[PDB]
Amino acid sequence: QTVVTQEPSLSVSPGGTVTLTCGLSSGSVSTSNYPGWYQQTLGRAPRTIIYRTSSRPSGVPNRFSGSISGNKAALTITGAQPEDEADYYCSLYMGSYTYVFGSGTQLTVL
Amino acid sequence: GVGISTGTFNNQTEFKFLENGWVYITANSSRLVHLNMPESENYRRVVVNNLDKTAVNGNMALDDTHAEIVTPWSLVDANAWGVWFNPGDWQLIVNTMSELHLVSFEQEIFNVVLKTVSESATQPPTKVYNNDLTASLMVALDSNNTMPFTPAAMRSETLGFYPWKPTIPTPWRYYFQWDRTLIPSHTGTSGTPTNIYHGTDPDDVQFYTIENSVPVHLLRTGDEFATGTFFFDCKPCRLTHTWQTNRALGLPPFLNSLPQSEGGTNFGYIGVQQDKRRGVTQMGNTNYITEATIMRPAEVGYSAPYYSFEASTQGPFKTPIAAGRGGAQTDENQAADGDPRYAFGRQHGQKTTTTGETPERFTYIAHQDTGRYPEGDWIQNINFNLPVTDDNVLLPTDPIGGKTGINYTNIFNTYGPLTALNNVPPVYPNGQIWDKEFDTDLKPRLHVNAPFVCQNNCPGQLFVKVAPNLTNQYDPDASANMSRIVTYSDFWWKGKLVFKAKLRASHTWNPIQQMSINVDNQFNYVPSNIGGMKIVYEKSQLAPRKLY
Amino acid sequence: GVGISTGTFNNQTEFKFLENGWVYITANSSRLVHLNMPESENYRRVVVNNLDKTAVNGNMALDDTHAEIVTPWSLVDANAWGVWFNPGDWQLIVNTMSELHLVSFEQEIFNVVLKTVSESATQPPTKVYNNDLTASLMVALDSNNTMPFTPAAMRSETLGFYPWKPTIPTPWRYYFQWDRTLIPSHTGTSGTPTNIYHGTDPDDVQFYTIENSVPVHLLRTGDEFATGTFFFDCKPCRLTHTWQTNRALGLPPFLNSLPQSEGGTNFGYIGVQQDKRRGVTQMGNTNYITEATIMRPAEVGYSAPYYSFEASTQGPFKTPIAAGRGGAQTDENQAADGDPRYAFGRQHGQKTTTTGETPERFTYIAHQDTGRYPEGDWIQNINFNLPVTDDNVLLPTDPIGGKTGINYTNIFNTYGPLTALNNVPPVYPNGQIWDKEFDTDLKPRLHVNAPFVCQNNCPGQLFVKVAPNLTNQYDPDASANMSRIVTYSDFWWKGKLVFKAKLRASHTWNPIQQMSINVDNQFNYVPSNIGGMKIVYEKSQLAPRKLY
Amino acid sequence: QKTTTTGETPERFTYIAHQDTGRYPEGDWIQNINFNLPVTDDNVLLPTDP
Amino acid sequence: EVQLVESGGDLVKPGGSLRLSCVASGFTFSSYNMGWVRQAPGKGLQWVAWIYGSRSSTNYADAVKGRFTISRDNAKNTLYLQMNSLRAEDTAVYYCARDGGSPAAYYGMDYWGPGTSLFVSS
Repeated sequence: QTVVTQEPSLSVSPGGTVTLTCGLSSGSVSTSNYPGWYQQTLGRAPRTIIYRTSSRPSGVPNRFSGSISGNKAALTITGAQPEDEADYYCSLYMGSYTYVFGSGTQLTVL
Repeated sequence: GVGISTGTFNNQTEFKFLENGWVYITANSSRLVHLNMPESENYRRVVVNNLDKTAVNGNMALDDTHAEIVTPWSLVDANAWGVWFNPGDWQLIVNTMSELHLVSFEQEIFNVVLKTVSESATQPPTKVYNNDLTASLMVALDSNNTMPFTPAAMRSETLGFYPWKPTIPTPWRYYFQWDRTLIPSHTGTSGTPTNIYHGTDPDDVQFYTIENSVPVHLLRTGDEFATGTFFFDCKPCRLTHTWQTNRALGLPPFLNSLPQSEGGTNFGYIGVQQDKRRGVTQMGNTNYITEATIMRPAEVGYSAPYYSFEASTQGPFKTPIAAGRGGAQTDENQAADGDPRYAFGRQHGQKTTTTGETPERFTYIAHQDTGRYPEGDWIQNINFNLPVTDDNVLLPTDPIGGKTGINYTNIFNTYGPLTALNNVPPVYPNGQIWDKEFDTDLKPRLHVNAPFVCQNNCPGQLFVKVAPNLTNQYDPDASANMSRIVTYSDFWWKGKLVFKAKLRASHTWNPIQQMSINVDNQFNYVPSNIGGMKIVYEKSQLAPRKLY
Repeated sequence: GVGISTGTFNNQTEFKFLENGWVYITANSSRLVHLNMPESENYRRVVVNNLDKTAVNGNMALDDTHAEIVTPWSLVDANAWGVWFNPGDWQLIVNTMSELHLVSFEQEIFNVVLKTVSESATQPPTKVYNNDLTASLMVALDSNNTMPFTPAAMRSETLGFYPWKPTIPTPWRYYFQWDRTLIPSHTGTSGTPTNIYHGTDPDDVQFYTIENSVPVHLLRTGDEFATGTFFFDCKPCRLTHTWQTNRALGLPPFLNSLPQSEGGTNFGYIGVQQDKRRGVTQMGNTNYITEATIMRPAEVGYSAPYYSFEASTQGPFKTPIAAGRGGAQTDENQAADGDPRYAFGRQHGQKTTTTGETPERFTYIAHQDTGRYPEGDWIQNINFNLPVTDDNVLLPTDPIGGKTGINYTNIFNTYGPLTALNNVPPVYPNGQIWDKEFDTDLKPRLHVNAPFVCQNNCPGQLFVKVAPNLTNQYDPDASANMSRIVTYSDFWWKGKLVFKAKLRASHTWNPIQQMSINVDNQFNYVPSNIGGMKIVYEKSQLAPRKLY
Repeated sequence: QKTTTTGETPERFTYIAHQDTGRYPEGDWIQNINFNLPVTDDNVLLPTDP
Repeated sequence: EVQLVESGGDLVKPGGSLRLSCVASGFTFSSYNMGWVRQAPGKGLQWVAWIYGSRSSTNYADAVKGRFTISRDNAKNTLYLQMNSLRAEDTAVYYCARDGGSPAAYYGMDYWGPGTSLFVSS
């Protein structure tokens, strides 16, 4: 069974740079997986931050950048703001029409 | 009747020389054809599916998924060079002739024999063969070309190349429409790439049957069938190759200094600075006039994405190319895209005494120099500041898409209004002779599988079958398979292929390349001590001709 | 005279059946055309400029900058399928016919009526309409094709599709030369991209006027105008589609093992290792013979950069493609590049009782399978080591130029000498019938907007105008606008379009696709309880034909 | 070339045709099949993209 | 513009059935692939079902195969998720997901709805 692994928790100081990583226990993540990054706040529905590994939906601040680093997907937040503290979830397209979701990373802005 | 022959065996090639250097080449080909009664008397719609093979990431090029109608009929196909010419005839043609025309085709079936097999109940196998004088052979000539065109040479399934070796027809089948999707992957892709067969589009269904489309003749032992002469309207086929690349078109530069002593190290020099020379170039922002930048009338050959696979309604297929790779003549290991590879069995040139399912294979290297050497290609900035720097030049070693094994030449297309190219050369003995033209509104400028293309039409496919020989217990209401008396046929097929050819002329002081027997290839043309024969491939466009 | 009619209303389609399966289809079309006197009696050189829209980064595709000569004349255009055929006639044509020829065209204007409007000074509006028996209608037939060709079907501005609904002509205008530069950008580009309109090149100026170029006829109430019969020289138009992709060309592989039980899970198997098979391939460095690598006569369709915009002297324009997207039939949502989208008003198929400026729209999916499925394409190394690894394969998901939304297929071109494609199918009712050929030295192989192209010429454009009806206070020296009596015209236009068509034949055991009325589309062909009519689009190439 | 000139330097000129069949590649671009406007960075390949 | 609203979430005993309805607005519903994701109380997001193509092809996660059915009605612009044989492990907030790529799918959830809570308890 496909398992997506990402850091359970991460921290970043205000105005700093943080990177959340999303990998596969077996295999590597590529642009063919169409990595997507979604942000969720307490008591609110998920918000799409990145799609197709690089595309942020209109209204998403430019401080969020998606890329493929090594064999994993990377979401970099530069100049992290207090409102960026949330649960970030990674979605991998596992071929055919199957989608898998990562465990999620709780990013807290100090 | 029963004891009267209905035809004569003829396998002679006649060269009747005309006035003005023209010759009629009439090749006669006679074969003994053995046919078994079909495994099934019905038409089957069979889906061949190999999703297991392509489920391995990176194996999408091995896709074999398709759908075919398997028919109870067999196809008699003589559309191969080896069916008509032996190595001596081909040598004469390729050495003494400069161009070849396809004039006419005839075929006929005679001396039909039908035999039934009676197998005894004795524990050790034992059987007898009896003449069934009232049995019939069903012969259908699709002179109207109603049935799908399925040339057998592409599958190495034409008639045998040896007059004295009995041959067989190929069971006939055609493609039925299907829908298929296959997302490409590679070793290292994670997940299961989309790989499904979607079925059939009802608007594209076309179920053909020989019975409903073609008249059928029932030939008994005393009957014969003749198709009648068909006349082609194809273009001439050149038996000469062109050697001139864009670098060898037009007037060479004048050498103001010539070597004073013979030797490989002594070179003539233009004697004028490249930026001080006179001439015409298409580069309007540079004063350099060199052999690579000077204007030429047009472009010889073209570049296309090689080993590119395009996906369509029915799956992925390789993108064809008209010309072979450049440098395959300086290095035979460079033969790849555009250099056709022929694989064949013992009927069609392989050593007849070999054992195993491994076919004999050869890659054909054409003498024409219309190919490309992508390792020597490059792109550079419009500014054209020399010597060019890193960021202003895209080289064949520069990764494209982040892949170090893919460069721009792999996705590079230079076909345009200035492209000039040649038709594919004949491939002996395994190459196809003529091919039907596509029924599209806009038609391709050439075919890569046969030197002759049928503008309007070319002779109808010949289909043969053993008429059902029922037992006394036939019941059409039964869902079980029809019970037939085991029957088979042996009939003599005779064909006449007429070409018109032009005798070559000596245009230069030096002699030209000719095909000759020598110590190395001496035994490729004679049988072994046990009768083992083979037919090795021969090149056709040996002599050169000037392109410009 | 005043009280004598000069023509007859005829809107009947006649099918006169000939010998050998041919039929003459003469479509008669009669309309009542209402024309108002032009807003201005002068020619205007108007520059339309929308730099505000394209100043938004990423909106360069919405460029509308151009220059047009607006003329006081109106264009009478009947170059649309709906002007000539109703759904029943189209059903008969597309179901019973296999090919269509464009034979001839005639048009005429009769029963000219000119009325002046007198508006009273009473505070509540009130007006009367009086016959101006001496007023004239100016009619110009550009039989020499001197004026620019401006077909109205591309703007949905031909005559109405309903015989009983009066229609109008479209005000005529043509393009005047201009220079424009627009550097593309995207959401996130910093700065102001270069966006200027440079004016007009004096060497390209071409100011046309109907008066100086065409004879003009003045038609009073008792006059009529007939253009005379024009005869076309176009190519035949196929009413059949091709389904065969490169994967379905030629002889299928022989299946050594066939299924023993019917069912979707039971497949036939070739029974031979892919590297031990016999056949011909263009890959000279591999022994694999599969459905994707085996040689085919040519290529069906081609790949081109889709949604690519090329900039030229006058700005950016989308690169056209001959064929639609593959997979738009398996998934209607895949219709995009090459699948024409038609937007039209209430005159040309939209529900006549609808309110608002929103047009009725539909994307046309052709039945022909010449399209491409770029998601299933890939490139790989010449070495062809299987399974292919990451660096040796460029997939449609690999970024090109560093952009994750752009892949090689977006910039991929596979057009070549082996490409075979079909002409665009007729689009009913909103599609154009015939189009003038370009006056370039090298001409395109087809047009994407009309199935018939005018090799030499096709009938001159018909222009109508209301002759100036001056008052008693006219002063040509005054710089103010000409003062005219408010005048308008109503005249009957009758046209005859003659086609030659061939009756289709049944080639296969199975039936084919036919257009039929059913419960779902039953009310698309009849008026509503208040008279609301509509004309939904119909597909033309319903029946299949074999490509090879 | 001026017949009285001295030296091996030739007279040169670039010919500009009046026909407007050429292309202005700096104004070309490619973009995604989706065609969502205004187009974003990853959905457009511009002439300035390496 | 693009809005998705889920409804039908309610407390249900184990082994029951429930149909979640998702109403979409601001876009052409039939032109986009839709799906259902779910997040268990205190757990991460988990993909449940996907519906794609003009033919309404459906794919399901292994945890809901045979038990869940994803369908769509383009006339009502609605997406239906019918769950049968509901288990305690199905208790979670179910989110409507819309893919923003019609002719070229993003293969990721472009838009999300507020979600509907489903509680399975005896």
